[PDB]
Amino acid sequence: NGLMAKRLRRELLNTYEQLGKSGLPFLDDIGKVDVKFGLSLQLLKSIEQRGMGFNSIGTFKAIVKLSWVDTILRWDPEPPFDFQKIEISPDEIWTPDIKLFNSVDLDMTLDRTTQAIVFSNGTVLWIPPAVLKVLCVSQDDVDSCHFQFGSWVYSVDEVDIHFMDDKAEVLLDFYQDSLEILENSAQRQEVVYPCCESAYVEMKYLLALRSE
Amino acid sequence: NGLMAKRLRRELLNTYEQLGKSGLPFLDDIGKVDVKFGLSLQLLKSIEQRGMGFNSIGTFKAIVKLSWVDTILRWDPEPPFDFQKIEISPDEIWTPDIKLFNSVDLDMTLDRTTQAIVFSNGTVLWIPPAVLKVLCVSQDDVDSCHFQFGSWVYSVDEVDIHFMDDKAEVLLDFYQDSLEILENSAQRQEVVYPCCESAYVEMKYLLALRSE
Amino acid sequence: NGLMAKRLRRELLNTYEQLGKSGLPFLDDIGKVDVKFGLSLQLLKSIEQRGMGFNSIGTFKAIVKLSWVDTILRWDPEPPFDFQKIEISPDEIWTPDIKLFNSVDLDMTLDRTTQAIVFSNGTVLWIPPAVLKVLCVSQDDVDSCHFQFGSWVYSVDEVDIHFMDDKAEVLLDFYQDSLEILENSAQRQEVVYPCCESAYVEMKYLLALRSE
Amino acid sequence: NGLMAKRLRRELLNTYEQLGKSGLPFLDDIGKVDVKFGLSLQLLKSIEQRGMGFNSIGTFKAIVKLSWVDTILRWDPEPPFDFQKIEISPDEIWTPDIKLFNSVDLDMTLDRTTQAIVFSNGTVLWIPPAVLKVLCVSQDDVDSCHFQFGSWVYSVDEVDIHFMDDKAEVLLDFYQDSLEILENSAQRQEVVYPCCESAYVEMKYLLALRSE
Amino acid sequence: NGLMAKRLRRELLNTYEQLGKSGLPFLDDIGKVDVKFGLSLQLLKSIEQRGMGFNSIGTFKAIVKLSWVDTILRWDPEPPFDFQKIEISPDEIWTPDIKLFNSVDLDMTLDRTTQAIVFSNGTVLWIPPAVLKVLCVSQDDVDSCHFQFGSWVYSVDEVDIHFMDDKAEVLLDFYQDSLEILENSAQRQEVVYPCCESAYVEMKYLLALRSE
Ligand SMILES: *[C@@H]1O[C@H](CO)[C@@H](O[C@@H]2O[C@H](CO)[C@@H](O[C@@H]3O[C@H](CO)[C@@H](O)[C@H](O[C@@H]4O[C@H](CO)[C@@H](O)[C@H](O)[C@@H]4O)[C@@H]3O)[C@H](O)[C@H]2NC(C)=O)[C@H](O)[C@H]1NC(C)=O
Ligand SMILES: *[C@@H]1O[C@H](CO)[C@@H](O[C@@H]2O[C@H](CO)[C@@H](O[C@@H]3O[C@H](CO)[C@@H](O)[C@H](O[C@H]4O[C@H](CO)[C@@H](O)[C@H](O)[C@@H]4O)[C@@H]3O)[C@H](O)[C@H]2NC(C)=O)[C@H](O)[C@H]1NC(C)=O
Ligand SMILES: *[C@@H]1O[C@H](CO)[C@@H](O[C@@H]2O[C@H](CO)[C@@H](O[C@@H]3O[C@H](CO)[C@@H](O)[C@H](O)[C@@H]3O)[C@H](O)[C@H]2NC(C)=O)[C@H](O)[C@H]1NC(C)=O
Ligand SMILES: *[C@@H]1O[C@H](CO)[C@@H](O[C@@H]2O[C@H](CO)[C@@H](O)[C@H](O)[C@H]2NC(C)=O)[C@H](O)[C@H]1NC(C)=O
Ligand SMILES: *[C@@H]1O[C@H](CO)[C@@H](O[C@@H]2O[C@H](CO)[C@@H](O)[C@H](O)[C@H]2NC(C)=O)[C@H](O)[C@H]1NC(C)=O
Ligand SMILES: c1cnc2cc3c(cc2n1)[C@@H]1CNC[C@H]3C1
Ligand SMILES: c1cnc2cc3c(cc2n1)[C@@H]1CNC[C@H]3C1
Ligand SMILES: c1cnc2cc3c(cc2n1)[C@@H]1CNC[C@H]3C1
Ligand SMILES: c1cnc2cc3c(cc2n1)[C@@H]1CNC[C@H]3C1
Ligand SMILES: c1cnc2cc3c(cc2n1)[C@@H]1CNC[C@H]3C1
Repeated sequence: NGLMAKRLRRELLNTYEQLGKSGLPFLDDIGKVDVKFGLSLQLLKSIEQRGMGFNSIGTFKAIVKLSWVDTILRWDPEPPFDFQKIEISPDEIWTPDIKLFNSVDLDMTLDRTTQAIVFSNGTVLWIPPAVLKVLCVSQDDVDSCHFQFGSWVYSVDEVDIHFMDDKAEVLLDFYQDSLEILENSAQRQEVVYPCCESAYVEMKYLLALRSE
Repeated sequence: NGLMAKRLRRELLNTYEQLGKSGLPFLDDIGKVDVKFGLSLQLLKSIEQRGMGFNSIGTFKAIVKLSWVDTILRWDPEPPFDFQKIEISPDEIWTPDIKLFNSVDLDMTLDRTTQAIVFSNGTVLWIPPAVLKVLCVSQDDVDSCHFQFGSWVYSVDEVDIHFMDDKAEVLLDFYQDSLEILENSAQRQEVVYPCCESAYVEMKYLLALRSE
Repeated sequence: NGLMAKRLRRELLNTYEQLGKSGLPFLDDIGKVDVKFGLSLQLLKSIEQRGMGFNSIGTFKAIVKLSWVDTILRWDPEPPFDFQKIEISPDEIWTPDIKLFNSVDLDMTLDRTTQAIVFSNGTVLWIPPAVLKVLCVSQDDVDSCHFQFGSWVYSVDEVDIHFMDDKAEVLLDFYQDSLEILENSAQRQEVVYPCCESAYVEMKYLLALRSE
Repeated sequence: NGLMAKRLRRELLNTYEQLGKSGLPFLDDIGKVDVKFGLSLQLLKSIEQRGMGFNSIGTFKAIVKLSWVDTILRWDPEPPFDFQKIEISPDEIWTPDIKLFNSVDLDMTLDRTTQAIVFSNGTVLWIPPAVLKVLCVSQDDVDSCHFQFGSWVYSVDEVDIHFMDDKAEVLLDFYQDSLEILENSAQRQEVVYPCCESAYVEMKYLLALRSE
Repeated sequence: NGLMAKRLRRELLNTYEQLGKSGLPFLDDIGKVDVKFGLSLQLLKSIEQRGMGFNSIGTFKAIVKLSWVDTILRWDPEPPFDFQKIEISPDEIWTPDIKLFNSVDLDMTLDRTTQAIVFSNGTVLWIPPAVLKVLCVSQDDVDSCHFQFGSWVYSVDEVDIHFMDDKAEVLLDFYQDSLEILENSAQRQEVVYPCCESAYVEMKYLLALRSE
């Protein structure tokens, strides 16, 4: 019943509406959110030499894949709320503050008009298109670019991150370019920053392309 | 009477106001939406070569034609509501989340200030201008460009798509350019993705133009 | 001027706030809006050749003049609302959905922060600055550009358009450029489009400039 | 007391919240606003030749100085409200609709995130950074540009403007560039436009720079 | 406990929601805010010569670190509110109107989606990514750029600024680029402007880079 599904969504989001979306998605003991992160390269928009040196600005189109558990968004799918999943705007719920740390701009842009899917067990799946702009090195007809992703404010004890499906690499399931990929690797690291005390998960990707 | 036309719109949109626009547009049994989709090319803004290779970024101006049934928006056209249709803003109702998947930008942009028309039987007709930016291949004086569209989060059992008027081609009813069309074809496919275990409808268009 | 003027505004706008701005501006019998439309070229921002062919993107700065009657916004200029006119934001009242049909972008842009003036008899006068981008033919030291304007969703029976001051031409009352105008004419037509059965008013301007 | 300072703001703004920001800021009826206006050039962003002719688009960074009396925002500085002034967002009160009439874009841009200061007698001082884009003439190593400002919809009987501190020139109090200023004058005129009945104040500035 | 954390935030923010975020952050006697300010250069996006002279527009990516005390945001860290800190959105609280005075655009941009952290004694720590665009001098293979930061409307008796950790230099703790830094110094100045009577704190940074 369509009415019941919309009523369900309203009941679930009432918490976020009343208490706000800030803060880890827990009402009981504060736990650790483990985010599964995937980066799916679609295409290269441009690689533009910076001045006359060996560096360049690389602009990429990708699909970013995020999954995590939100215990506030759980329900028991017994009638009249027998729904396995519901679609939800990501601006109406908590979302991980994972940012492209080494963005040449403020951050990558994610398409936050795309909906997330939340399952009855509170697992959220959000797969936003993204534009990423980073500083690359262009030498010997190769463009080497790095991407570092991490939660802005939450340490490893608050927000953890692991490769979605344990695939430590740029994903090619949405790939739609003709570029020759010469390197494609990634690593998860727990990084201490000079400004701050505790450690933060960093997902670091290295992508090397043949120059056109 | 004008006031009655406005009260009708208010009465119809009350559901969306109280409950939000997320979720398939059904109040009773949740069915399948079937979107008729038409892509009407108007002009080419630019085709710009990427680096010194064979690919280029093609920027197009089009009109995207969408029609679907919203059962929430139905009325008996008996007086004093004897209106055949009413105009409504697309941001006050559910609209399909159809994205240009292979956009070089986050997505194509639709002019969401343009009104939709809704008829008394719940059929919605929305015809927004659109800007689309895709990767083309520019070889031997021919620019070949693909456009891939589909619902982001709804599978074929939830939101289906068919070509408007069953015309599987870029439509030329708004075409105002001087470019020579060398190929113009399109296919509807039900596609299974690695990430996800259901099939999604995709409309894939191929357009080839004589290069200027 | 004054709190009573503001109280007058609140009363006039209560209908639009309660009922919404969508729908023809008619209190009682729904009639036809007659829009008076004026296009006043101010200057050329740029004319940029498209690739290596004879077409170009011409970007213009203009002032667009619009007037129409809104019978909802009428009042008797008697104590204590003895005002001949008041200023109102265009986004608080119905406005004609008149679009630049052949825009290379989604539409021309109008400055919707500029206020409209409403007179006690319901006559609205709104004169927003505008930026217009269209495809021109640049041949033989002449740039020839067209502009096609019309209501997006309203047919001739619903919204009509006529040239302001009866001048079927681009108006030069705000012209501050040095370009030589070589051709300047316009036509009002009632047009049937392949998608739809009703006739829509189209205003088509032809402008031709000596090239720099 | 800091919370009393906030209570004062809330009480002052109550009127604007209840009645709206539109309309001249007299509490109430009869009155002419007199705006003091200053244009302080900070630097040249760029001058770009238009095509191959003698015209250019000049983009400038400036600080615009505005002051006027809002009689709605007056208070007696007696305890607990013994404040000589308070800060207020310009989007919470009426501001003059003073636009760059000859803008190549819709209008100059003002940083409306910057606060205004209001004194107890109702004097408002607002000093936003601004970006101004105009069409210049570039001949004989001189770039000559003009800037025209006026209220969009208010005539001289409604909104008047005078040069701040009676300085009829581009102010250099914030000048940080290296460009040689060759001419720098301004004139206040009362202008009748063909389109419209009344006279409107126009501050017309002339600035000539030695070309780099 | 998660609910308590959220209830605490809502309680702290209740003042800002009822009275507004404008005005200095003092529950009682209005005092002087002391802002600690750090600028961490991350990378150079571009240095673009302006015209054909010796000036250039430098666009930088940085991380701005800001800290001050907000007495409104204090709480006793006693059960059930035994939390050492909570994260809060900078758009729900007062933040210093610290602007890049010599910005070539309206201002530098800060990523205001990033969360601030507030400690129980009212100390707020906010570390937004930033894009800074300024005018530089490019002579003898050196690009010299200045950056001037200050509160826009608050004088020294209202908002003070001091260098974070008393390091009067551009900080290199997030520096990810290959450019050689030739000069790096900064000074805190109290400045009186011609336009206005009080003294304002200005943090002036000098950065010189080896040209590529
Ligand atoms: C609703 O209210 C509208 C606003 O008042 C009104 O619109 C205007 O109509 C007035 C009066 O007709 C117009 O003012 C005149 O414009 C014409 C042409 O520019 C002039 O010829 C005229 O001069 C008059 O000329 C006479 C001698 O030739 C002289 O004796 C008269 O004193 C007078 O000087 C006026 O200047 C004005 O342009 C209109 N304004 C706008 C914004 O449209 C509508 O007519 C009214 N609607 C209805 C249906 O009543
Ligand atoms: C309110 O709570 C906040 C958070 O707990 C608290 O701020 C913390 O204060 C400590 C101590 O001042 C700060 O620690 C400093 O960090 C910097 C660099 O990391 C050091 O330079 C400081 O050095 C100290 O030692 C110096 C010589 O070695 C001395 O010159 C100096 O005076 C210090 O003694 C010091 O280690 C810490 O940065 C903050 N924490 C955060 C995250 O803000 C604050 O003290 C409390 N405020 C009040 C008014 O009680
Ligand atoms: C309303 O209150 C405002 C704010 O106090 C008054 O404006 C201010 O007026 C004072 C007194 O004239 C000005 O001070 C003067 O400036 C000149 C020039 O530097 C100086 O030579 C004088 O000795 C004097 O100090 C001040 O500049 C001005 N401030 C601002 C920002 O406007 C205003 O006069 C009051 N209006 C009325 C009608 O009382
Ligand atoms: C929460 O429920 C969801 C949906 O049923 C579970 O997700 C699917 O799990 C199966 C089995 O591992 C996978 O094959 C699918 O890929 C998952 N679907 C999607 C779209 O994510 C999920 O595993 C459950 N979470 C927990 C904690 O068990
Ligand atoms: C709902 O009503 C609309 C409007 O009457 C129908 O659209 C008409 O459909 C017929 C048959 O397809 C077309 O020939 C006409 O062009 C349409 N009329 C207009 C004014 O557009 C629509 O078919 C109806 N939908 C259903 C499912 O019955
Ligand atoms: C509180 C607020 N902002 C932070 C920003 C950053 C960090 C910690 C923060 N803690 C380090 C880790 N994430 C990005 C930067 C550096
Ligand atoms: C839930 C949320 N987002 C999704 C995005 C996509 C898909 C499924 C999703 N499911 C696949 C189908 N549509 C676009 C991508 C790939
Ligand atoms: C309903 C919704 N959108 C429409 C768009 C157009 C038209 C009719 C529409 N009817 C024709 C007339 N105006 C522009 C295009 C074509
Ligand atoms: C009402 C609404 N808009 C107007 C725009 C202008 C004018 C009067 C208006 N009156 C003249 C003065 N200001 C700019 C243009 C021309
Ligand atoms: C009130 C409103 N705006 C101001 C802008 C500035 C100043 C004072 C202001 N006072 C001086 C200090 N801050 C920037 C400029 C110059």
